[PDB]
Amino acid sequence: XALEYFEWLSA
Amino acid sequence: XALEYFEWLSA
Amino acid sequence: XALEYFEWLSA
Amino acid sequence: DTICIGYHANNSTDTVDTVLEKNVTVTHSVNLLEDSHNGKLCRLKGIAPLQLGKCNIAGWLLGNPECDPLLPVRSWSYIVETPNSENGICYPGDFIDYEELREQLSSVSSFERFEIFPKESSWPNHNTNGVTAACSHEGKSSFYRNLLWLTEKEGSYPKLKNSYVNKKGKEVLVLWGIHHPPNSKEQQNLYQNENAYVSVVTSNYNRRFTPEIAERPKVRDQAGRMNYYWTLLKPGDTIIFEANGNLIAPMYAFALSRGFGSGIITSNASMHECNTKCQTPLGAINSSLPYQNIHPVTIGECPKYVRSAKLRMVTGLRNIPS
Amino acid sequence: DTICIGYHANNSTDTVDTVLEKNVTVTHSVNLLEDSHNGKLCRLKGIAPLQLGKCNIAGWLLGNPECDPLLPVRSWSYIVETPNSENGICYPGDFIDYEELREQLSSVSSFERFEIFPKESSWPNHNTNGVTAACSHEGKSSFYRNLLWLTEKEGSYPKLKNSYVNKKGKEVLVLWGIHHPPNSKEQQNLYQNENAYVSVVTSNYNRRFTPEIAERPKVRDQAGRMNYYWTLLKPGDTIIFEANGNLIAPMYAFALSRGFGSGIITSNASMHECNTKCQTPLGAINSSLPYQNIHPVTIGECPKYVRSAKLRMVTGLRNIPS
Amino acid sequence: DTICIGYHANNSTDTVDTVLEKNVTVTHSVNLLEDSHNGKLCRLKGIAPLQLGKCNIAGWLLGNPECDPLLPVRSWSYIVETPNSENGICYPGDFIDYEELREQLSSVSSFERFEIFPKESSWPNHNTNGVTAACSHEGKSSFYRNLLWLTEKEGSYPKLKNSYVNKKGKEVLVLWGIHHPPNSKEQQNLYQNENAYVSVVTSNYNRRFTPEIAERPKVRDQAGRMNYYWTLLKPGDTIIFEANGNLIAPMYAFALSRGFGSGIITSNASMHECNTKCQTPLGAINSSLPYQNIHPVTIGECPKYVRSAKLRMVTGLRNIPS
Amino acid sequence: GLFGAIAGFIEGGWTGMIDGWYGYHHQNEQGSGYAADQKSTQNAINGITNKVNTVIEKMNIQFTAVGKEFNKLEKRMENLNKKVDDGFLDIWTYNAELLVLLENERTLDFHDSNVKNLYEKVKSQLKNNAKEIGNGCFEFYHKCDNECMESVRNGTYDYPKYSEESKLNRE
Amino acid sequence: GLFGAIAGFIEGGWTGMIDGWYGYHHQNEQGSGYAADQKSTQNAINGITNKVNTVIEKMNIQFTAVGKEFNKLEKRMENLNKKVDDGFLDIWTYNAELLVLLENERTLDFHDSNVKNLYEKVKSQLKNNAKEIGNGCFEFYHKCDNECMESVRNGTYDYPKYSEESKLNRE
Amino acid sequence: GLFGAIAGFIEGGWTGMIDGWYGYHHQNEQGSGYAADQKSTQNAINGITNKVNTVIEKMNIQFTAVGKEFNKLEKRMENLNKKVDDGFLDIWTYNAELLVLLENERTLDFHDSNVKNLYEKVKSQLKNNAKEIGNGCFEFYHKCDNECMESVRNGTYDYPKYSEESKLNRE
Ligand SMILES: *[C@@H]1O[C@H](CO)[C@@H](O[C@@H]2O[C@H](CO)[C@@H](O)[C@H](O)[C@H]2NC(C)=O)[C@H](O)[C@H]1NC(C)=O
Ligand SMILES: *[C@@H]1O[C@H](CO)[C@@H](O[C@@H]2O[C@H](CO)[C@@H](O)[C@H](O)[C@H]2NC(C)=O)[C@H](O)[C@H]1NC(C)=O
Ligand SMILES: *[C@@H]1O[C@H](CO)[C@@H](O[C@@H]2O[C@H](CO)[C@@H](O)[C@H](O)[C@H]2NC(C)=O)[C@H](O)[C@H]1NC(C)=O
Ligand SMILES: *[C@@H]1O[C@H](CO)[C@@H](O)[C@H](O)[C@H]1NC(C)=O
Ligand SMILES: *[C@@H]1O[C@H](CO)[C@@H](O)[C@H](O)[C@H]1NC(C)=O
Ligand SMILES: *[C@@H]1O[C@H](CO)[C@@H](O)[C@H](O)[C@H]1NC(C)=O
Ligand SMILES: *[C@@H]1O[C@H](CO)[C@@H](O)[C@H](O)[C@H]1NC(C)=O
Ligand SMILES: *[C@@H]1O[C@H](CO)[C@@H](O)[C@H](O)[C@H]1NC(C)=O
Ligand SMILES: *[C@@H]1O[C@H](CO)[C@@H](O)[C@H](O)[C@H]1NC(C)=O
Ligand SMILES: [Cl-]
Repeated sequence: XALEYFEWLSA
Repeated sequence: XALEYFEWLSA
Repeated sequence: XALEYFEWLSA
Repeated sequence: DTICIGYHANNSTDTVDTVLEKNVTVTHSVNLLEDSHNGKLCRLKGIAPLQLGKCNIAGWLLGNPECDPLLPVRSWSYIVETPNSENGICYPGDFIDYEELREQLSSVSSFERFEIFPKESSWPNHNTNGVTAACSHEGKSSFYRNLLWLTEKEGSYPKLKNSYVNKKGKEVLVLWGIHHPPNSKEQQNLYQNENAYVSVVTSNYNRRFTPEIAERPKVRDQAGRMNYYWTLLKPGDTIIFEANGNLIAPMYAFALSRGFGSGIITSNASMHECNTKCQTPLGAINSSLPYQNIHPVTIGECPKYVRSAKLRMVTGLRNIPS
Repeated sequence: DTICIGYHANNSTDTVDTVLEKNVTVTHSVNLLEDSHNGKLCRLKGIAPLQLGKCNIAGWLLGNPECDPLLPVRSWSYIVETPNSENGICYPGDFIDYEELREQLSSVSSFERFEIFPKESSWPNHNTNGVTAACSHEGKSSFYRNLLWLTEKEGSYPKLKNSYVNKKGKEVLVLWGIHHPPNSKEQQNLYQNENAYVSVVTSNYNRRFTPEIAERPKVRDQAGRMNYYWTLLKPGDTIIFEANGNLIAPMYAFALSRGFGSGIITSNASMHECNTKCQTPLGAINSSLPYQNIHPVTIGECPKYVRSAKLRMVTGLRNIPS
Repeated sequence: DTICIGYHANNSTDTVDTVLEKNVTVTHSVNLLEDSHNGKLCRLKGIAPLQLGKCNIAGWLLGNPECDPLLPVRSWSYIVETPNSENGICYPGDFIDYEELREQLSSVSSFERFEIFPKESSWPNHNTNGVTAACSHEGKSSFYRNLLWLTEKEGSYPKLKNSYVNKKGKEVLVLWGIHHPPNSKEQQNLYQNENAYVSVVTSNYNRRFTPEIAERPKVRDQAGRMNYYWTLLKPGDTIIFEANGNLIAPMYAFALSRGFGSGIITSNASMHECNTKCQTPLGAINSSLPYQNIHPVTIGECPKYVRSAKLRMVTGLRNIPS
Repeated sequence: GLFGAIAGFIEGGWTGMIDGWYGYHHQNEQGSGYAADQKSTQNAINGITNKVNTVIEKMNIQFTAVGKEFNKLEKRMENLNKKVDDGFLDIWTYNAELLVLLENERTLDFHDSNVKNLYEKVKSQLKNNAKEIGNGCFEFYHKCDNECMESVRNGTYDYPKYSEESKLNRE
Repeated sequence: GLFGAIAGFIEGGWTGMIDGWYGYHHQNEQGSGYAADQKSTQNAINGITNKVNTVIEKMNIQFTAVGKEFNKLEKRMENLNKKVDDGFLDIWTYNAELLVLLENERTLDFHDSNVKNLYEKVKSQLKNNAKEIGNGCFEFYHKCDNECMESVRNGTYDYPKYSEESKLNRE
Repeated sequence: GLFGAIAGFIEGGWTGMIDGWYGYHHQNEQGSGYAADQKSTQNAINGITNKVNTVIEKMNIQFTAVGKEFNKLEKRMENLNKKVDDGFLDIWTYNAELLVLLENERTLDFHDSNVKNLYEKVKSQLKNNAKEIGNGCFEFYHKCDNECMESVRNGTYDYPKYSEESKLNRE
């Protein structure tokens, strides 16, 4: 699972 | 349930 | 059980 | 001029356990584990238990003469057997599916004892006066109050056929027995037919019974046996009895009502004028706390049983009066 | 000149509960509890269920004429009974070890219905045309499609002996019945022997059946009964039927394959063109979250059922836009 | 001049998992999960197991001739069946309530095999020399060591009646069988009565047995069957055998003692000179840690079985030697 | 404690503060005395009240639960039924004892945190107008009467108003 | 919170910081604006990602689980079977609700800790070249342009380079 | 960590401190070396010893537990019995893995707290007689010999005794 809350977070 | 340890505590 | 990691620890 | 920040202490000696440290004295705390009971059998939500006295379940249902008779109609919240039930099955034999009947009675809330087959009227041309010393009462030989030992009359045992239609609007619990003599001589002297049979049917029940003659080691001074059988006759349904020997006939049966939250417990305590929401075999608990360590058997609204000796939550602080 | 350290806020209205405080609004969160379903019966991993229509299990196995016939071979992922199964056992009596058969069918994945004992060929010198009004179809009296009421022919009922060797390479489910007339007159008029018997054996199964004649309260307008029996005949094994009356013979039997993850559910929903990994009696769930509160009965890969109305984990922060 | 505050590091490569971070290298740790065993069957608290060799439970109790005989008295801590038990029931048929007998034997600690009915002395006027090829030994036809095939002698089978009073002061386990021939010719040639019966009673046990003649698919080259029965005769009680045919009589029976913590396991391992407090089918564990992942079946004082591959608690610190 | 305050750099508690968990003691010319900080006390009570109630709420009422009986040929069913009673009891005894330990730890740490938060809330209000004399006390570089002490207690301390006098005494 | 920061001495959050959980706002002559501290944000995400995945991972897939049926003479077996279904459901409802509460508590405290750790990381970088004006801000005793602010943000602030100018303004 | 110390403003640990978990390194004219703070180390050991023992104690001994057998007409009972074995195993696998994760988290945070508490205990003893040079070290504004260092280590540091000399070097 990913916590992609902002695009710079990685995957 | 209430923790009425002092009277100024509220209920 | 004892965590005797050093001798000065007690038992 | 100075001001200081501090915290409360007091004279409390409460201790609690934590993960890192045992036996910490703190200022304020809450107990979650109820460990006290009142030693009494109590009413449950206002309804008294059914106490069977000197009988067990088997002895009350069959009508054992040693047990004091109950009022013809009873309502209860739970049933109490005493540990030393001396009066149960008095004529030896097997009670078939006894354990399933107990489980059925665990959700019954009420009974009405009624004469399903009036004594002197349902089995013409048969003797109904049979008794035995295994089921004695006041010294004299007697018999089950709810059943009837049908025997030969004037040297014959005619084939009988009787039936009962349930208009009680509740399940009726019918019990009967089957006798097994130890030798074919006594089989003839009692039922006059060596090839006897009994047949019992309802809409949904269907069983046939045959005498099985054999010498058996004496129990309660009897070399023969008596097996006991039951069924729950649904509202509107008919039970038919047909036999030419060996039938221990129903005389009294039980109309039954269903209920919730009931149970059977075995208990040494006595009934008192008290009421509770939770009953154990040791006594009544009040039910405010989430856990109890008094008994695993409970009736009613009860805390959860745990093996713990202590469950104390700290609410206040580490208590340092130094 | 100033620099400040701070934290994120936003327009989220998500709330979570903690130990010390309920109903905290936070910025980012994750739901762990699936509570939605699609209301449909769906394929499971690509395989359709077996829907029994107006029948229950008992009515499909015995061949009740009211239920629409199925294709001779079916494969399924789970079996669906409707709550209002009006068509089941149409001739009254007891289905022996019915509940264990259901449990067996819960791990079957496929059947092949086949004529184990061809009608006009397996019971010479016996009538096979018996029907009854309890099992009616289109108004006319009929009978089970999978069984055959063998009766007397030209005033005799000769002793029969037939057998089947299983070369299907799969368990074969054989069903038969035994008739119980209400009086010895009808026992003679149908099977011509009052002391009839039926014998059914395989390598490992062994049971003998005897007519038990007695008047019984009418059910579906019948004073007699018909009991039903079954066994699973292993690959390579032989089942032998021997009787001189009262046998309701097998005509069709089921070769069975085993499977995994199957089940029986009772459901009000309809089959749709859809696929799922998880099925409940209310509808299909997708199965990404760890918990579901939709139904305790599940087929396939499903979240774990819980009584909770809410399971929300906070990932972000206490949300303070003030 | 300087002083610094710091923390310990070292050369440990232990890793632990936490909630926020996996695979953290730390300085000091404790393993809670035992995953090692010794591959051997061991004594348990000083007491050796009962190894049944080539037999299973059924084959040891009936006295299968292929299995090596045991000493007449054995005591054990647990019973070991081998997975490939080729010797069990050698004459085909059903062992009645076999599974409940296994459960009884799971709390037995000791047996004493004894001649309850001496061979040449308990059945006068009957032949006791019957054997069969299904129960062969060293090539020759043989029979169960604990039972006896009673047959007709000089063209008659007189009604027998024998009984045993239990003065062993322990439960006695009595086993017997009932033969079922495939045709009434062999029924006559062996027991001379087509309407034979067997009766077995104690104070509390009561069952009657009837030959059921029918051709059956051959098993171990036998078209007839032999069923097997048992009861636990209480101290002081009497078991009576009565028959006029078809009885496979008891010759040897087992006085039994009860114990605690025993069990039956199926195991491929061998007995060694070793002792343990905990036994699994794979080998003995020592029992210091709270969890084990070696086997779900355990005898004795054992850790709790879990599916985990790793349970490591950190005691020291995050280990940063940089 | 985890936060260093209770039994830490504030060695002990006040039998003298009888009206709350967290508070103050002051000493000026008008006199001395204790007074509790109600805003932090009431927050703590609200949190622990919720903690205790949640512990009770997760435990459903236990409805009727009685034994069954079995005959002499139903031992396997009797042992299964015993295994189910023991298993659930094993688990609930474990759950209860563990939950209370874990919550007792967090409850003491929660108090320790609250004390320290109050201490730092005061320290940042006073800045250099006073000096930390250890043990959780401050000594003022100026005269602080009852009105001044009350301003510290209710979070309205006026730093510039005494900054000059404090600078002078601080020198 | 346990660490005093979020909803503590930093009363509220920034709708204006849209690119991270933790960060900075600056104000100098060249202008003002928000910027998030990616190193601490990415650490927090990595930890909470692991927390969430571990919560899902401990919950095995639930394979097929359907009712059984019993006849009218198998009530005891039907009640045992009901007791087993209810018992496991009691326990898993309890486990799930409790685990989420306990992790929600620790997750908020984990954020509160991260904010404070960042605040103290900045405070120790600046030392006396700036003054804590409360609410989580610092006022520089010198001119801090964009290059200076960027040095504070990425942990390379040069204390001696501005120490003189700061000493003077501090006087 | 939650408290900012271990792997925080004290970047790494000391292979050189071999006699305890928490301690000191000093550097004066007489020499340099490591010494561990036994009072805090022994407290930590006592707490973790109790934590580990409580984890073992809540797990009762597992007495004999073996399979049962069922005949071909007892599948429902065999599946119930399998459901009970799997259910208890599901729960205990879950309980064990979770308890260790949760305690591992708290055990690392407990160390991180202990380090910081020691650091703040030293900082408050020295006050302005020394300066925080980061990384968990202090530089004395005076000469601190072995007897002086030992007074800091065992909590008896005499601030007035060196206050003058420190004021001078601090200037
Ligand atoms: C738990 O702590 C309490 C409180 O210190 C202990 O009880 C005290 O024990 C001392 C030593 O005997 C007595 O002088 C006190 O009077 C006791 N207090 C009270 C209120 O009776 C207790 O012994 C400790 N128990 C354990 C197992 O550590
Ligand atoms: C839980 O918190 C939310 C957020 O404060 C509450 O919802 C708000 O309630 C107020 C009062 O009616 C409204 O003015 C807001 O518009 C609501 N927010 C939203 C997004 O609708 C909610 O009432 C709280 N619930 C409980 C039980 O405390
Ligand atoms: C868990 O952490 C350990 C320690 O860093 C890892 O083991 C090291 O891996 C590197 C990379 O291959 C090697 O250079 C080291 O020699 C390893 N240490 C030892 C003691 O062998 C391990 O790979 C990590 N595992 C996971 C899944 O992250
Ligand atoms: C604490 O002191 C009060 C007197 O103010 C007394 O009433 C109370 O009983 C004491 N508590 C205990 C536990 O002794
Ligand atoms: C009540 O019954 C128990 C049996 O469990 C017995 O040991 C106890 O002594 C009895 N109570 C009394 C007062 O005799
Ligand atoms: C938050 O604001 C954005 C606009 O940028 C909007 O798209 C989104 O729907 C809002 N979220 C909620 C929960 O209203
Ligand atoms: C489906 O069945 C349930 C019985 O559980 C019934 O109450 C419900 O009304 C049915 N659905 C519809 C749409 O009638
Ligand atoms: C750590 O170093 C010591 C040498 O002092 C050595 O004995 C020990 O084996 C080492 N530990 C590991 C895990 O390599
Ligand atoms: C022991 O038995 C297992 C059966 O579970 C078998 O697979 C295994 O190979 C056996 N061990 C050896 C050494 O053959
Ligand atoms: Cl925690």
